[PDB]
Amino acid sequence: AEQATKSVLFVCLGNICRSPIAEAVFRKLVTDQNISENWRVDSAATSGYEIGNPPDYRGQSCMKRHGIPMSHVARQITKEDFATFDYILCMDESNLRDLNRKSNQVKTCKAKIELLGSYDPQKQLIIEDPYYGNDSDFETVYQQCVRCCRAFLEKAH
Repeated sequence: AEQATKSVLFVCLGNICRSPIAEAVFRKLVTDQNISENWRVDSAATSGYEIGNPPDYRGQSCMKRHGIPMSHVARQITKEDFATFDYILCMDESNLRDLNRKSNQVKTCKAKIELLGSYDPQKQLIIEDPYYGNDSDFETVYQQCVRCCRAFLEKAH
């Protein structure tokens, strides 16, 4: 069989709490759907705050609670990312302003920059930073991501 390979980059401020979860949730969805070979999935940060670090351990526990595998080393977004990805899905409006600012200094911007939450059937538009919160906040990020990723897949390019 054969088909066009699409690519999605999930983005947040530090790439330690939110985006690694979104990436891991999406990655599993496509693997369960038998279409993983058609997708290139990654996640990155708008800042250099946490470069080289594993996901927030609280997010890791949350994921294990749901049996979702998660491995990632934080990295910041690059000028190249705007040319190579079809979709750049971010968590909040601060991420969006930043991405748009960066995208405007790039020669080739192939990516469609959007809020991941714009795909939520329930309209929880923003996926808020759970860093200063606790476990329930991470479970909310997870639930939001499962809802948005499922819906995004139904309409994807």
